[PDB]
Amino acid sequence: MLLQEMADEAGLDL
Amino acid sequence: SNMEKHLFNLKFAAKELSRSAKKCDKEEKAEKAKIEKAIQKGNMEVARIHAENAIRQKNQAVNFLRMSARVDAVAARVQTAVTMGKVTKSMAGVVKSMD
Amino acid sequence: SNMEKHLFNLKFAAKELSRSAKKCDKEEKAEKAKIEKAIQKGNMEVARIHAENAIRQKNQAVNFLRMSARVDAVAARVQTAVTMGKVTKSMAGVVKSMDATLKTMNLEKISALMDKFEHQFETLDVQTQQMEDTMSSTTTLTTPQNQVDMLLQEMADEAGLDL
Amino acid sequence: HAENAIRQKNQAVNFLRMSARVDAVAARVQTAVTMGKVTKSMAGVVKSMD
Amino acid sequence: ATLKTMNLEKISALMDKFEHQFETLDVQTQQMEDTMSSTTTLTTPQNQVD
Repeated sequence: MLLQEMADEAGLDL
Repeated sequence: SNMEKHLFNLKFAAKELSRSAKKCDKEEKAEKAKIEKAIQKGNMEVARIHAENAIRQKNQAVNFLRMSARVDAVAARVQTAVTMGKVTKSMAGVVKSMD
Repeated sequence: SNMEKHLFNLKFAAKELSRSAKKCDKEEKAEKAKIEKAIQKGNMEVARIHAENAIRQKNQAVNFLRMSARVDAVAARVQTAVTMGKVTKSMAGVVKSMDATLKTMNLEKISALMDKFEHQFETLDVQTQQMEDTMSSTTTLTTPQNQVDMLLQEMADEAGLDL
Repeated sequence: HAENAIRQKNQAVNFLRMSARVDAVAARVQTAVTMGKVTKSMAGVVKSMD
Repeated sequence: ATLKTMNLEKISALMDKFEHQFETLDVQTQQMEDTMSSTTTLTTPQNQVD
């Protein structure tokens, strides 16, 4: 969840 | 009295827990920052590591908050008891005088 | 305590790991730079070498980060334990003090004091009622009710109210 | 923090109740003391008038 | 060393104590409340307060 959140914040996908 | 020393001890403990929670929070913020700075460069493992660190810090902050709250409740009960004791003293004096 | 010395040791270790990771990162940047500067001149092997170096530095940085994180978790658990110990100390002190207090004071004393207070206040209320009755019986001639009623009506009309 | 606030409110209420009761008691005591002064003055007046 | 010094049975005993002492204290406070409320009844009618 945190990774998804921070990736959305930065603007990238994993 | 032992009551006063223990009250001081409890206040110190509560302040220490608050400060520890604050440190954990600052550390969480710093870790999240570093996560951003690392992912911006293409680091997954560093991100995972810092995220684990932040989770640990959050859990520990929560635990410290719970413990601090419980200690605060206890200290409050103690203050209540001490006040009641002062009251009982005053009342016994009044009893003597009025008798 | 050994706890404090070990905490200092752990903090030193974490800082050292962070600094080592920083050094590895700077070295990776420098190696990538040199790779660029060499390839710009037509060097393959130098590029391969520096790339291997950068990979090594990255792997080592990652390992240091993992180890540092684990050490941080351990240190955090230790701090938790120490705080809990302080708490246990304070609580044991409170136990001693409160046991002392409960041994000194009890509830039967409170009940006796309150029953007394009730009886004394009842006697005082009786005395005050007696005083009221006596002092009212004494003062009866020099305050008729008709004069008081007339004055009250007069002053209420003056003020502008009714009773 | 909400639990803390509730505790503080409850404790404030209890302190207010206890303070009010103590105030009532002190007021009764002042009444008694004033009545005692009055009784003294009155006994003096009794002596003098007798 | 710490675990050899301190154990869990001590913690449980301390907490059981704390519970009993706080229960006794709650009882004492309830008794005080009841007594001090029984004393203060005449000089606060409910109609006047309402």
